[PDB]
Amino acid sequence: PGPELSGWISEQLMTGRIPVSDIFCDYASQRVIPVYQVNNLEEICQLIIQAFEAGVDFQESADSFLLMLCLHHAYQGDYKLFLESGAVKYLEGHGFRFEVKKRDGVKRLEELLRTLAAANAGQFLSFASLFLPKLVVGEKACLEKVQRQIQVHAEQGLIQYPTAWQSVGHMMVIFRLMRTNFLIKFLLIHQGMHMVAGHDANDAVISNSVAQARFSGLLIVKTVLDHILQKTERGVRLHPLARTAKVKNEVNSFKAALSSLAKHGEYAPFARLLNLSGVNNLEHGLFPQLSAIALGVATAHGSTLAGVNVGEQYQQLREAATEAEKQLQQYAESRE
Repeated sequence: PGPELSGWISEQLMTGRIPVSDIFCDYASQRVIPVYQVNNLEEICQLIIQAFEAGVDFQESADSFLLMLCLHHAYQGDYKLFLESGAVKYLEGHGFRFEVKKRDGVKRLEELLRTLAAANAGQFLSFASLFLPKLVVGEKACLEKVQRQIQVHAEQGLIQYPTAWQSVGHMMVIFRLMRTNFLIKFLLIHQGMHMVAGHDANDAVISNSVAQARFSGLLIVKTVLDHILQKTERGVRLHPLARTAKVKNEVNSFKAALSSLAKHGEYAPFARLLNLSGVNNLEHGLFPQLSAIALGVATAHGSTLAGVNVGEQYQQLREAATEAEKQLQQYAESRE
C-alpha cells in the first residue's frame, strides 16, 4: 500500500517486460478472493448460473462467483460459519486470502465485478462434480463419463439437469473451468470428502462423484503397486524382483515419491486432481522396471494392466516376472 520502493516495476517497465500501457492506461497484476456479502444471495446465484450458461468467462471474478454458489448451497448463506470452516482454513494455508465486501442493493452481476447485458446452485455444483472422476484423463474420456453418469442419474430417478447443459459446447466450458480453477475443485472435493447434513439429492451426487474420483490420474501407478506387492504367509512384502540390484534406483525414487504422496493423507486420493506438491514424481512412466514386474505378474494370471506399456528394453524383465509368478502359483497349488 503506497509506492513501489522496490524498483521492480520500474525496472520491468524500463526493460520492456511490462508494457507501458498496463500502468499508463485509460492497473497491473497470496491470491486475494473478494467474498461479496449480499442480501439476495439466491437471486445473485441465479444470475451467476445464467452467466456461466451464456459462456461469460469471468476470468479473475470466477473464484468469487463460484464461492457464492458454494456459500449459498453448502453453508446456507452463513458467511461467518463459512469463513471459519476447515475448507477455508485449508485454502488460507494454500495461499488464498478471503476479503469480505458488503454489497447492498445489487440487482445486476455487473454491480459486483459486458456480455451480461444480453437450475439452482446445488444443481450447478453437482453437474460440475460429474467432471471430477475423469477431468485429468482427457476431454473425450471426461465428457463421456459425464454423459454416462447423466444416464445413470436419470434411470435411477436421482437428478435431472437442463438439456442445454448437456451440449458439447457447455460441457467444454465446464471442463475448461474445472481444469483451470482450483477453488471449485477443492470445495467440491472437500464437501464430498466429508459427510453432509440434509436431504438435498445434489449432495449425494457430489459425494458419489468425489468417491469415483478417488485416485483419479493415479489408477495406473496404484495398480503397479498392487502387482509388485506380494501377499505371503508371513505378511506383505515387496516382490523379490523389485529388490534386484538393477531395480534399486527405481525403487528408491518410487519409495520417495510414494512417501511425498502419503504426507497429504486424506487428500492423497485427489493429489493429481488438485496438483498437490510432488505428485508429478509418481507417474508410472518414470518406473519402467516396476511397471514391467507388475505387468509380468498380471500376465501369469491372464490379466492386463491398462495404461501400462512395456518397451523392448524391459520385456525380459516382464517375461521373468511372469515366470516367477507361474512358479509361485504351481508351488502353492501343489499343497492341495
